[PDB]
Amino acid sequence: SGLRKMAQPSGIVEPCIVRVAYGSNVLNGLWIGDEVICPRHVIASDTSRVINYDNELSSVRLHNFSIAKNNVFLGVVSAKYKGVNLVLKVNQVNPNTPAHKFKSVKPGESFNILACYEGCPGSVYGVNMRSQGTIKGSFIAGTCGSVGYVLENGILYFVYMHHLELGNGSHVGSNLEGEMYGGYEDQPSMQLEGTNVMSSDNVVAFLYAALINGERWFVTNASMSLESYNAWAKTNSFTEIVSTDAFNMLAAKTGYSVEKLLECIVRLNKGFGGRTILSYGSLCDEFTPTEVIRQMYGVNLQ
Amino acid sequence: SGLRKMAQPSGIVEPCIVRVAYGSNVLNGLWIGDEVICPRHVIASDTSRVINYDNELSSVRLHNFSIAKNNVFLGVVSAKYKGVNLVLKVNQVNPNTPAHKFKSVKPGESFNILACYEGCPGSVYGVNMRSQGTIKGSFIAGTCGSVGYVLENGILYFVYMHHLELGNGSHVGSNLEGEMYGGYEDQPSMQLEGTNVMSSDNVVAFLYAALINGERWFVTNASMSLESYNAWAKTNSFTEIVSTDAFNMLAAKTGYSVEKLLECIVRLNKGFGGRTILSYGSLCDEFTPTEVIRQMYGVNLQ
Ligand SMILES: *C(=N)[C@H](C[C@@H]1CCNC1=O)NC(=O)[C@@H]1C[C@@H](C(F)(F)F)CN1C(=O)[C@@H](NC(=O)OC)C(C)(C)C
Ligand SMILES: *C(=N)[C@H](C[C@@H]1CCNC1=O)NC(=O)[C@@H]1C[C@@H](C(F)(F)F)CN1C(=O)[C@@H](NC(=O)OC)C(C)(C)C
Repeated sequence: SGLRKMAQPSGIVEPCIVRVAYGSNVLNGLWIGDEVICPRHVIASDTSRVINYDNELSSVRLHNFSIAKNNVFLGVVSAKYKGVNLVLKVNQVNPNTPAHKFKSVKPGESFNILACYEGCPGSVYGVNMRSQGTIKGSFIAGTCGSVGYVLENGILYFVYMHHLELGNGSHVGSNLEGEMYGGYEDQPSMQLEGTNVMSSDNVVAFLYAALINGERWFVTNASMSLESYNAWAKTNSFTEIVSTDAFNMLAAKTGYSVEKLLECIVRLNKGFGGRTILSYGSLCDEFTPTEVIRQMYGVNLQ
Repeated sequence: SGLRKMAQPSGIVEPCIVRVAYGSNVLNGLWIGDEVICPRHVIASDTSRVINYDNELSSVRLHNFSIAKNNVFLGVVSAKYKGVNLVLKVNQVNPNTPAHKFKSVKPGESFNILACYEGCPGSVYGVNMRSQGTIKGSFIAGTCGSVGYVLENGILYFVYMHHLELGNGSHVGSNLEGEMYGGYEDQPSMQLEGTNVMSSDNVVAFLYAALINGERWFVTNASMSLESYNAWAKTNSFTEIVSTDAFNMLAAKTGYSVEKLLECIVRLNKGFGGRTILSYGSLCDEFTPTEVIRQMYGVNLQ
């Protein structure tokens, strides 16, 4: 029993983290093959005013880079922008490059953050991509370049590189192609996050987890069609459910239909009445159906 | 900005996990050197009735063990009890044995759980040892033998191996010397957990983190001495603060004294009144002062 936000093991990613320093800036880079990827703003001369990245790459001095992993320093051969990321060809192939692919995470999907501090892997935790392309993590100075990843059907996927934090505390990053999530820009300009839309798929899985544990106070006999629930969701800042097929095992083992839980959401969306579901005071959308299944009946851990 | 329960990177521990099966029981073992450690109840024939471990070790058939790591199967040479743990001498040294030590965590101290499912490392997350020697994690069938660890001053410490779950959902394990935390017995008896005592040191760190992030609704002009709070905490299931010299840094740069936060605890212990601190609905004692400092000003990462 028990539900906890988790991260997939990080051992495969740790050997790819390097310290990247340029001028007075220090952050992290991803060393895979003969290439080091890091946020391009590390070569910006002043991150307090608008940045002319064209005029930063053209004045860059390759010898002024300092890339290191445990007293092993790499020389930069060439530098180019891949989106908002610098792609640095280095003079040494990473001997510990794992088999890997690249992909982007979508709203509601969970992935792992390897929080790195000035080149030192420090912690690992699970996160969830929000509707506006942001995550609510724990990033501070020197953690840019921290990598996000997911393991699926035994394949490492690099899906996130940290770039900045918005004024409201939300954390913005990019994919490994340099496309910033949510369309945000790596500039010190005032940028706003829209209304957050809660993942209905994850809230259903969250309620399934409570039932599996033994918490049943919020359930009744009432049900609601995915069509009636989707109509409400479009006006209550909730996503629309595309299928119940992802909840087949949960429904089979609990004996509760997705529609019965769709009704619990609209009813519980008005207030838990001082009550609690798995120690949470309101609806939680941080656990995906896969995350719940992995913890309750350790199946398909990747 | 941001506070999230995190785990230290697990790459150093992952290569020590093996699948241990005996008869119909399947769980995890820690393969370090020429020895594999796992909960001794893996040789129990019936885990629904009292177990005579003396008569189980005497009837044990070493060849009935199945220990494997990928395509590497290990042969058991000898077996002995170290407390509640089975110590199995094997015919092969783990080539990836890391430098390590063993120690026990104390109440209020945090550590990392590498959740393994029948020999497959599946996830990693942080936990906090409670006063009664239990943790509130997420363990299910087949996760016994999952190991807890901490990285301190560049030293890997093995500090936990999971054994069982109590009727109230609390999770029980032992250190690697075989001493069950909290004094529980590795028997299917209906054992009881006493009143949980909140770690005052960790709740203070939690409030410091909230202030650093930007929350202040809970702040008043009042403060409370450490003698007055300690007297209040002997009767409200909170630990006694022995010294404020663990928060000098947090108090110095937040501009709030421990005494102010001690008053916030006594008042907030009666309910947040619908409000939330860092998204929590009640006082949280799961973050140690060190954990907070690590996330707010990345220092002492190990
Ligand atoms: C990378 N190490 C930091 C991470 C940042 C520090 C505090 N909280 C965090 O997560 N990233 C940055 O410093 C970027 C780099 C600059 C720019 F994005 F290229 F312009 C500015 N950065 C910011 O994060 C700023 N945020 C912002 O620009 O909002 C538009 C702040 C938060 C002011 C550092
Ligand atoms: C190991 N894989 C499991 C983990 C267990 C499964 C469900 N929740 C968990 O954490 N551990 C066990 O099955 C032990 C082994 C037996 C014994 F401890 F040796 F007696 C029984 N176990 C239990 O966990 C039981 N709990 C218990 O004994 O209370 C003291 C339950 C969960 C009732 C099987």
